[PDB]
Amino acid sequence: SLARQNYHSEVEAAVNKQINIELYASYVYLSMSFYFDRDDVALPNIAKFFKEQSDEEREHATELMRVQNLRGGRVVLQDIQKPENDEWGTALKAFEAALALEKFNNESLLKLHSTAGNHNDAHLTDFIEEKYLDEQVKSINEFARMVANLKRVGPGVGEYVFDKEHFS
Amino acid sequence: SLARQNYHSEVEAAVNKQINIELYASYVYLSMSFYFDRDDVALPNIAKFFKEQSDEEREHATELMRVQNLRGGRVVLQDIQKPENDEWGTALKAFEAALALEKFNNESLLKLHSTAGNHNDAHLTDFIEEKYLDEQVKSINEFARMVANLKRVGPGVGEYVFDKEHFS
Amino acid sequence: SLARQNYHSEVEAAVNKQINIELYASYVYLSMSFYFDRDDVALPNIAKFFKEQSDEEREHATELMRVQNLRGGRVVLQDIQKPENDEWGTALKAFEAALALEKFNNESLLKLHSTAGNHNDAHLTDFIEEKYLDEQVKSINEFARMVANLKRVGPGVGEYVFDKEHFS
Amino acid sequence: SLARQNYHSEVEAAVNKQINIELYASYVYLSMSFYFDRDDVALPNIAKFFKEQSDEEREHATELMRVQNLRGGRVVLQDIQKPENDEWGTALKAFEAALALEKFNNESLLKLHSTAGNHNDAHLTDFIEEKYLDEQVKSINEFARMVANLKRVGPGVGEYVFDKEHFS
Amino acid sequence: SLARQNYHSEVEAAVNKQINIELYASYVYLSMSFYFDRDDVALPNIAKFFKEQSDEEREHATELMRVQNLRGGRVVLQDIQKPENDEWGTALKAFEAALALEKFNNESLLKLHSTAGNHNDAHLTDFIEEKYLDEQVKSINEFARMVANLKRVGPGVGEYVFDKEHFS
Amino acid sequence: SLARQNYHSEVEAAVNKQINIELYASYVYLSMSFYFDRDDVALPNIAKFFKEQSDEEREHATELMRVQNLRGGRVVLQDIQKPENDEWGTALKAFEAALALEKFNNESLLKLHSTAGNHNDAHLTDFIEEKYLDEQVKSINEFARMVANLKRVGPGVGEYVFDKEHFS
Amino acid sequence: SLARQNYHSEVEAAVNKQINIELYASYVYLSMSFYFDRDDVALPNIAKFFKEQSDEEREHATELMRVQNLRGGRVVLQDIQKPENDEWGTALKAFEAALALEKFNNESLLKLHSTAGNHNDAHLTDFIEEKYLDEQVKSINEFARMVANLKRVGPGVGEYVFDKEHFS
Ligand SMILES: [Fe+3]
Ligand SMILES: [Fe+3]
Ligand SMILES: [Fe+3]
Ligand SMILES: [Fe+3]
Ligand SMILES: [Fe+3]
Ligand SMILES: [Fe+3]
Ligand SMILES: [Fe+3]
Repeated sequence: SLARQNYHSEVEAAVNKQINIELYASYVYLSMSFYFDRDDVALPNIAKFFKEQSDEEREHATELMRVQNLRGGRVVLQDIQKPENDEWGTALKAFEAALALEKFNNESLLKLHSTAGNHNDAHLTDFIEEKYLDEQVKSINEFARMVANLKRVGPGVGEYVFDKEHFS
Repeated sequence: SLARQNYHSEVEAAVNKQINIELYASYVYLSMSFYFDRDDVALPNIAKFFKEQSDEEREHATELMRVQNLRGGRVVLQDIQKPENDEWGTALKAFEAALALEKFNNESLLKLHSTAGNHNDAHLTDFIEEKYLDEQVKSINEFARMVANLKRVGPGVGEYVFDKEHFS
Repeated sequence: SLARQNYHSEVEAAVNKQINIELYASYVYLSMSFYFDRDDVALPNIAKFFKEQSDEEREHATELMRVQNLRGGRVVLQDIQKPENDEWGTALKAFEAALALEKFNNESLLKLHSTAGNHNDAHLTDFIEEKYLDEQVKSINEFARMVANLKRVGPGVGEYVFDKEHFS
Repeated sequence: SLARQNYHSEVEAAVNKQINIELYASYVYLSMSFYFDRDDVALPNIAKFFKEQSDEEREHATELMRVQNLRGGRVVLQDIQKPENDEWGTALKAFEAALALEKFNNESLLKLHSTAGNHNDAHLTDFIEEKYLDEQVKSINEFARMVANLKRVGPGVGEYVFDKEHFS
Repeated sequence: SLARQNYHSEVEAAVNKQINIELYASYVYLSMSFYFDRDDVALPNIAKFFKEQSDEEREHATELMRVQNLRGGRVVLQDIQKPENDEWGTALKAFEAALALEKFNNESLLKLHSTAGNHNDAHLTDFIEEKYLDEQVKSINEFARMVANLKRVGPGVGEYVFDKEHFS
Repeated sequence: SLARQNYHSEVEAAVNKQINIELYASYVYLSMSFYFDRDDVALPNIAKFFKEQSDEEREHATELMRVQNLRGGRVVLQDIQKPENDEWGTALKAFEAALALEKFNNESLLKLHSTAGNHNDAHLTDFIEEKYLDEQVKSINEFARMVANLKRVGPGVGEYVFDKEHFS
Repeated sequence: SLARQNYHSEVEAAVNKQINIELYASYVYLSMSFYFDRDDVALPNIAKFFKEQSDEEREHATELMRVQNLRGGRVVLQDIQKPENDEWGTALKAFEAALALEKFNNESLLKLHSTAGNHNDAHLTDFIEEKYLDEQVKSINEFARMVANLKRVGPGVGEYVFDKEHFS
């Protein structure tokens, strides 16, 4: 790359790893979406929410692919591992699994941020802070609040009311 | 003050005391707001309501600071004491505490009104009646009605439904 | 599923296989997009086109996930295999690879259609015909015409002119 | 908190300390506002300006209360100390006191930022930089320029002209 | 300065150095603009682009002059050195020279950023990150992509087509 | 140049000299602008005015670069010398220095005009008359009138009133 | 003429000569236009451009007829000589011929201007400067740039691309 400057080989590799983690998260949320779309689950606002989260994670991945090229690194893709489960249980259990995924995503981003800082990559630490770290804290908070509300409403009519009210 | 007329030193002091009581109430409602904003409480319409009540109490304080100057008294501020609790329990318990605060505010305003009347301050008794006493009766009634409804809906899904319906 | 009717296990499995093939095609086009986005390739209308094709293939996958649920089948996801290449060569070679992918997709869809027909699944043969087979013929034709034009314009200024004119 | 991640108890405590400092600054500016509102001071654009600054400092406090909750910390409020003065002297002396308050606020924010950095809290260092440090530099600069202009215009007609022109 | 706080003399000097580098870059792009405006070169969209880049570099300089004043440093200007060349050769050669200038500007900014960080200047590291480092990475990438396209189109009709298409 | 006609080498050289003088004037006004932007000077309408004057002088330079190319001459740039001062004293002293600069610019333009006339360059004498000599007379008149008004208003409140009123 | 004042017979004659030269140039461009309109040449944007240039030269002639009458001179017309060529070769050859015509027109205008100046005709020297000399310098520059671009693009596809792009 004619452009590459202050962009360490270790940071380039760490960006490729993070691209795969974001695509994995996109795939988990796609699975959760179509689980809540099942004819025997049928919580459509939850299903729609997880499809939107799947789309957001795919955009997290593509913006890292864009910055990889911007800095003169090379995008190297890996297999996207299928999610841990085919079925996600109650709304409460699924949102608990989503919270765990968001915290895993955050640990991964903080590791990437650390690697960038270790190599004095002021451009990429700022990029990760501005475009990833604040959104990730807001997402973890959102999922923690939804878990609190799913515990509050309980199973049955509460789950129905949550689906009808929480996303409108 | 070139303006001061029929404005008793005792009434001036009582207005300064009431300014501090209104600021204290503002601080209690700010505390209640951010308690309902907690990731493990997560009742956002209740949180928003208490922030609006905090703003209203701060306006109660500043309008008394304005009338203090209007009458040629001197504003003398005191420490704003922190609220009695850091945590406010169930929605029902928090609204019961808010009702008790509103009735305390009302007793304080009626005392101020009495002091003004004892000194034949027709301007300030009218000011307190028009701008404070009617609003305070309406606020106490509002909180009593919300306590009745929080008892009616009960804990769990009822608390969620109250948050989603009561403020829209 | 309370809904499932005239929907054979062999057809359900074939729909899950096709979902994976569509997600794979989405991943190939994402790879091609970011290759043409490289600072040493820099053909942005080609890059944008392949991102649009990536989005389209993901929609092909999610519409099969949707019809799986409509028929009372159960979505079962597999790993999304990384593409065969990290780098895709000239515009001509990349569009030739895309054409090969589209013909592979079409063979896969015709196999799924055959399996549906073997089980007298009149709903799913019509669904595949209406929503997949005509779009797939149009996509193969589009790619064949783009290959003809990339051969016509040749390398260098022709590739630049193709990028500037072909997607306007 | 189900959300809390990479958020040290020392940083949580430092955020609570800063919340109190912002509320204190809000109270100082409310005092200055009603001083310039006095019937024997009567500089209404200065009074309005300090009320706006009071409102801004309360927003500084509530945004730190919000980020405390976002990170899964727990808001702990303390008494809001009354300002050092009841009366604030000339416009020049009041704006000099305000400048000193702003520099105190800035030292406090840089201490909080240092504590966050010591614990590798990349989210909170970015939050403080983006939402606090640039605004604080601009506020100190604004107050320094207003002090320069209040020295330039001098007492009497200059103070009147400053009030009429500086906030238009 | 009544405002100056956490602003080291070494950082103040480094900001004055960067102001001169930005003005130098503005002058180089003004030279390149009027070279492409020559009656025997006559590539007017390239000329207009370099005039826009000259204007942008002057804005880079004036925003550093502004932050120098915001922090209570003192602007000290130096001679603006004339560019290395009076004539810039082919479009390809001129865009290669511009890419080298942008990478020089970036190394200079990263040095300024390092100096600020060495003095724990959280305000100025964030200012440089937010307003300089991402724009500088995007500019280097833009110039690298234009060099790739000028190699692709070749001399003669390709240069003409690039001028007519690349800036539209 | 295929275009060059009735364009003497002495006139071409004199245009290059005038381009440098205009860029020098631009740099002086940029210095004066950021001097009035200082936190201890803080006359923002004067600062804005000098920034506009800096922009105008840069346009004077670029229009001479344009006419150099129109006549088939060749732009040759020289170093832009830093201004005589880092600090410009009172508003009155700065405007007196600006007036001296404008009269210097005018003497320089009349010398260029004389050189053009000596070589019977009817095109360039008309160009200098139409685009430079009348605006230069109006600029000198503007600065003389501002000096008269800065003497009238005197130091202190007068300087503040001039800043607030003269550019509105 | 009751109007004639400071208008020498030599200047009147020189204006009649220049009217004929402008009409001649109009006829040359009409010829070039219909040459590019030929069924075996077929460059329609070049054809349209030369028709516009023919119209402009006729306007140059009629404005000199108008000023002849304004000054109380008498218009005396001569034969309009047919152009030097019936056919104008390549686009490059035609634009080189046009450039030579424009420089001839300019020599003629400067000789007219000299004659006017020799008779102290301040009105007519100003008229020629304002309405003829700057337009003529801009026209020569335009033709020189078009010759540079026609050399750049070369014969064949380049000539086609020039016709399609240069006049839109
Ligand atoms: Fe993510
Ligand atoms: Fe109240
Ligand atoms: Fe497909
Ligand atoms: Fe603050
Ligand atoms: Fe720059
Ligand atoms: Fe000038
Ligand atoms: Fe003419």
